[PDB]
Amino acid sequence: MSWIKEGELSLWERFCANIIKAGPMPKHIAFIMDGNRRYAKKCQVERQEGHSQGFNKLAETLRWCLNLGILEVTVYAFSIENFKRSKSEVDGLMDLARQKFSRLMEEKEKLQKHGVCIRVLGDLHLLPLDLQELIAQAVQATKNYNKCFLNVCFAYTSRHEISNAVREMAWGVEQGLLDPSDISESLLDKCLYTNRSPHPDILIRTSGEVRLSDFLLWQTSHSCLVFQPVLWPEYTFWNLFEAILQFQMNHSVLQKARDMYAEERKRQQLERDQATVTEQLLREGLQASGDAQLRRTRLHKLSARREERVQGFLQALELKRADWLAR
Amino acid sequence: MSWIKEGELSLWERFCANIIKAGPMPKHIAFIMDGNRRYAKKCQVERQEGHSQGFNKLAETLRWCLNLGILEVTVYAFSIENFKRSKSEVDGLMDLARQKFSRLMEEKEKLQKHGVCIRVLGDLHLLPLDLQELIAQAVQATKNYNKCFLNVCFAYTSRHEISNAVREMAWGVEQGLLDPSDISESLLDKCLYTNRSPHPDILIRTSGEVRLSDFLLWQTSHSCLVFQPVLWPEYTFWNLFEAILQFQMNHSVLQKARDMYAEERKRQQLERDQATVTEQLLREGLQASGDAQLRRTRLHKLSARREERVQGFLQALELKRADWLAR
Amino acid sequence: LAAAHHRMRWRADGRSLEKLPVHMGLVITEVEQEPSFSDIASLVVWCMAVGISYISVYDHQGIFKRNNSRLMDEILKQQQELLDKDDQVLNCHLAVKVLSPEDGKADIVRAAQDFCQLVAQKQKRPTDLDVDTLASLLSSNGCPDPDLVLKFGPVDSTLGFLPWHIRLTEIVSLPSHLNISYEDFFSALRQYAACEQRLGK
Amino acid sequence: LAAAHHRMRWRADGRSLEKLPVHMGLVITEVEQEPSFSDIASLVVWCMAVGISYISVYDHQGIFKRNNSRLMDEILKQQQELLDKDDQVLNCHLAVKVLSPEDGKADIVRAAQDFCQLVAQKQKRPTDLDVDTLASLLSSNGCPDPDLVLKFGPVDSTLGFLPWHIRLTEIVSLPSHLNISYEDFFSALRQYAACEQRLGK
Ligand SMILES: CC(C)=CCC/C(C)=C\CC/C(C)=C/CSP(=O)(O)OP(=O)(O)O
Ligand SMILES: CC(C)=CCC/C(C)=C\CC/C(C)=C/CSP(=O)(O)OP(=O)(O)O
Ligand SMILES: C=C(C)CCOP(=O)(O)OP(=O)(O)O
Ligand SMILES: C=C(C)CCOP(=O)(O)OP(=O)(O)O
Ligand SMILES: [Mg+2]
Ligand SMILES: [Mg+2]
Repeated sequence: MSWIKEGELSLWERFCANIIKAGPMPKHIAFIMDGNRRYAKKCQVERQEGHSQGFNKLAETLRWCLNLGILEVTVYAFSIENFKRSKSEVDGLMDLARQKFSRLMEEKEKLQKHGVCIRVLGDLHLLPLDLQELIAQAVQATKNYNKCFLNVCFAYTSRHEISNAVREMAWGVEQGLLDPSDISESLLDKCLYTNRSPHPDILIRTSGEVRLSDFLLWQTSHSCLVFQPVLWPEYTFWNLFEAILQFQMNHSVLQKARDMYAEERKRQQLERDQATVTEQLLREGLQASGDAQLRRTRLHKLSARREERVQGFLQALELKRADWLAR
Repeated sequence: MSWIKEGELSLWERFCANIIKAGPMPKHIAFIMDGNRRYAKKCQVERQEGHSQGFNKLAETLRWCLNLGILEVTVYAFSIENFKRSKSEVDGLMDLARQKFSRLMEEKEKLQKHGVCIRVLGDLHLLPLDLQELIAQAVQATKNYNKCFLNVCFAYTSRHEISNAVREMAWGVEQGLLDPSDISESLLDKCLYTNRSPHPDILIRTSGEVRLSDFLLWQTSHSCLVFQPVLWPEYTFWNLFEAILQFQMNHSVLQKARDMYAEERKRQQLERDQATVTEQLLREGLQASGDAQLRRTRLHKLSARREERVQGFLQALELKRADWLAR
Repeated sequence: LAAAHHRMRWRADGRSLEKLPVHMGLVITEVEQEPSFSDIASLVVWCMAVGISYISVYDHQGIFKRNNSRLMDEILKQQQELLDKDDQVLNCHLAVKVLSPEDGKADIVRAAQDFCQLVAQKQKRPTDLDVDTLASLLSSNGCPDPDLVLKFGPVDSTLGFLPWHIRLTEIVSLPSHLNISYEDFFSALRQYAACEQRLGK
Repeated sequence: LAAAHHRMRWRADGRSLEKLPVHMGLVITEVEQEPSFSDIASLVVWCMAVGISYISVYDHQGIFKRNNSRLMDEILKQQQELLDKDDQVLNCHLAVKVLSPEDGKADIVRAAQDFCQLVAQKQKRPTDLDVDTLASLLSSNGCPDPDLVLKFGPVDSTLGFLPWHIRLTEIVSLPSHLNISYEDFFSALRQYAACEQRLGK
């Protein structure tokens, strides 16, 4: 019962890996680990065994990722919506998480060996207090570790994460750390649970569903989406390989669209700021332009004072986030 | 009595010319032909002979220019202020101009040989009617000629030229051809008497005076200024050479300053236009920026409609300028 | 009167499905230099004919937003052909929205600015912004979320289409909207009708 | 009381010249990264001490215009040293103008816009704008034109300094304003005093 198998790639897996690694490779892949219960019914086994096998496949898939040089992975492990399942199944999932997390602690120091950082993202106050303590110990121990990153989304939905990010920024203006005008797409990005990682290059959902089910909606707006029919506990290296092949095919147009979005956003921001500086210069009676370069220094100070407030807000938010007596 | 001697450069003149022509050469030189009367007193000859010798030096200096590949020359020949001199001297200058101009007409077709375009710039309605007719015939005949350009500034001051340019633009808005907002530095430039030539690369004044005496004040704002002590009728190839040497030494910093001025002007114009588009968008209730790229097409149409009005105004002004029954 | 029969057939087609989308998004991932408004307009008219209440047209470059008049002109053209201009114009503007990237993340940021402004005016509390209140605050208002998105073209991405609203949208991909046929459009509807939505249970 | 003697000596120096400029321009053609406000301020203080009414400071890059406070601070510093702050401050702002390129051609264009606006309001005629009326219209107003310009540095150009106003300005060139001495400044004044102005006659 461990978080990552230790197997090396076979000849054909290794060969195909070398080939695609000549092209652009994803740095961060997100997985919606869907189909555990259908898998259990197909193999005529209990639902708890389908979920346990699902965890085993997660451990195996992380080893594939590491063997492919993909060093950050985010997985959907428990939705807030999944609290609506039967107590029998929910208790089974909570028990599984309790047994995998503690076991991570027994298997600790081996996490120090491979530099594995474990983060658990979601509205964790809805979990059993004992499970929160096991989870809290997890992030505490594996913080400051560098070689790879696993983000487990537990008691998570995207709407709840986006709502919390807005609440965080609202808390900022309530504390005098932020002006409501400082709120921006970049700032909301830095208030998500995922704020320590780049947006996923690939979002993979198994079992043939073509929906996102409230997962990383903000972060995957420009991610390559891969919907594969295989049920999660039957995921293979070749399913993962196919998803990466999809990513390489999309990469040129996708990075262009990503850059064009960013260039348009930064630009529309410049025009809003120039317009605001103009409004302050329409008032006070000064000129719209002149050799004195007045609007230029007003623009410089507007953004610098904005960046100062933002940097100060993020540090207080990070300190509040690291303020935990829960571990 | 002709407008340009036919002599070729001597060995040393020719040699020094080849050397400097390896560097940047002026395309347009302006001359303030000062010192004729002091020259006459120094040689113990009548003032009329000093001015006649002054004309001879103009003819010789134009040949030097042509031999140096400098194909446009502007000269200060008569100031409006010079009407305040004695009738004896003024009559002498008007007589000289009458005799040189008609003689240009007798020596015509030879102007067709060397493609010489003659322009006479100033408030010409202050001249004797006969002299206006001789002058009017001059520009009429030598229009459409290409190989070189001589601009004679007669009954001219810069303030009177700038005032006339503003009156021309004011006439434009009176006729519905211009909006008062269309008035710009570039448009005023295109309403000067000199609007068919580039600004002078060099402004030369002889006799040791270090003033401009109301000559080409707008056009020479970024021109290399050369004040030489020699009296005009004693001007030599080497005085002209020294002035060009001055120009080559200044050229790097001067063209940088010229370009920086132009970059700052075009830029301040962009900011005024963006501010105006913003004001129209503050009103009407629309946004300062958006994916619809609204301010972009408003900016495009603002300038295009401005350029259309300007192009239409200049054509009517040019037609009014070419509307002459004075020749 | 033949237009009444065509309306009857399309109504029967929509009614025959196990379920119909209330709000469909059309995400064009590749718009050509001369946009194919006629193909988009036909998709929109088919949606309205089969009984879909709302249609959102989307491209990442904002081409349809900057050509909104030409698009509605073509929609109204094809709405009359093979199917009181003011009522027809008003009904298309109620049912059809032309969207661009700024309707997604930028609008969520707009809502966050508005709400934080109330916090700064001591009129609301940070804890007052829950999931349901934020949804009310977006410029989607009472409009239902898209339940089906038809994604056209070679890009395997939603490209910034209403991220908040597509938490449960079914995303059906077709290769091209160009010369798109009613049968191909309806086959996409059959796929959505047969999908199983469990909502976490 | 030694400051009264210094004021007396500088007054005698200015009075001793055949003529003194009423309005001097200081055109700096090369401003260094750290501008030498102390050298400029000394030039300004010497002008005011010898009896020159107006001083215009100019550079093509607008550095002195964008550092106007530091410049006046240094002028007031040296005005007290070796020579009621509000009266001293007011008198320097009346006598000293810091100019940039926009005070030349751009201001003439401003005046042309203002006058053409009156033409468009049927309030003035195109023939109403003569030479004298345009001069009144510029933002120079009743201030006299510069009669002497001290041009410092290696550029043989006025670099856009008040083109309308320098129709008869004497332009005296010195190599550098850096560590400029009173003797060098006064020698420039002697040159201007000895110049002959004929006004076209
Ligand atoms: C993080 C950790 C240590 C453990 C939790 C992760 C594991 C092992 C399983 C995820 C639980 C769920 C609900 C997976 C979705 S498949 P489904 O249940 O929706 O099956 P279905 O789609 O109905 O076939
Ligand atoms: C265009 C043409 C055909 C003829 C006119 C051009 C000629 C020959 C002479 C220019 C007349 C004047 C006033 C020259 C200025 S020198 P000055 O008189 O000011 O002498 P000074 O400076 O007092 O020594
Ligand atoms: C932990 C996970 C993968 C939750 C999302 O899968 P769901 O099964 O709960 O999503 P739906 O199909 O019910 O929408
Ligand atoms: C035709 C010319 C060269 C007029 C300018 O010279 P002036 O002699 O008239 O100028 P001032 O010295 O009198 O100012
Ligand atoms: Mg499922
Ligand atoms: Mg003279």
